[PDB]
Amino acid sequence: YKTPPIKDFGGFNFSQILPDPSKPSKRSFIEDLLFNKVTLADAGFIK
Amino acid sequence: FQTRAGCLIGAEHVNNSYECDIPIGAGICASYQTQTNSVASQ
Ligand SMILES: *[C@@H]1O[C@H](CO)[C@@H](O[C@@H]2O[C@H](CO)[C@@H](O[C@@H]3O[C@H](CO)[C@@H](O)[C@H](O[C@H]4O[C@H](CO)[C@@H](O)[C@H](O)[C@@H]4O)[C@@H]3O)[C@H](O)[C@H]2NC(C)=O)[C@H](O)[C@H]1NC(C)=O
Ligand SMILES: *[C@@H]1O[C@H](CO)[C@@H](O[C@@H]2O[C@H](CO)[C@@H](O)[C@H](O)[C@H]2NC(C)=O)[C@H](O)[C@H]1NC(C)=O
Ligand SMILES: *[C@@H]1O[C@H](CO)[C@@H](O)[C@H](O)[C@H]1NC(C)=O
Repeated sequence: YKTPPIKDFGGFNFSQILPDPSKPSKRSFIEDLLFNKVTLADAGFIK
Repeated sequence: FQTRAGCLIGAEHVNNSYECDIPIGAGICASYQTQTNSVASQ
C-alpha cells in the first residue's frame, strides 16, 4: 500500500514516521535515527 | 553475474521482478523459467 500524496489526516501528522523521499534509503526520520543510533559491526558486505 | 552475495555463474540476469523462488541473498532470488533463452527454452 502507498500513502496518498495529500496528507489530510484530520489534523494528525505522520511526517516523522512516513518515508522521506529525499533520502536515498526510503526510510523515515525515526528509522534513520535508530539506524544511526545502533553501531553495527560485521556488516558482511562483499568486502 | 556479480551480486552482493558473491559471484553468480550460470544464471541469466533479468530486470523484471517476481516472487522469491530460490533465495540467494541480499535481495536476489533465482528461478527456472522460459525467460527468453525464444519462448519455450528453459
Ligand atoms: C509534522 O511535525 C513535524 C515536526 O518536525 C513538522 O516538520 C517540521 O517541524 C519543525 C518544528 O516543529 C517546523 O518548524 C521548524 O523549526 C526549525 C527550528 O526548530 C526551523 O529550523 C525550521 O525552519 C526551516 O526548515 C523547515 C524544514 O526544512 C521548513 O519547513 C521551514 O519552512 C523553514 O524553511 C522550521 O521553522 C517545520 O516547519 C516543520 N516542517 C518541515 C518540512 O520540516 C511537520 O511540518 C508537521 N507536518 C505538517 C503538515 O506541518
Ligand atoms: C574485486 O572486488 C573489488 C571491490 O572489493 C573490485 O576491484 C576493483 O573494482 C573497481 C571498479 O569497480 C576498480 O578499482 C578495479 O576495476 C578493481 N580493482 C582494483 C585494484 O581496484 C572488484 O569488485 C573486483 N575486481 C575487479 C577487477 O573487478
Ligand atoms: C535491464 O534493465 C533495463 C531495462 O529494463 C536496461 O537498461 C538494462 O540494460 C537491462 N539489463 C539486462 C541484463 O537486461
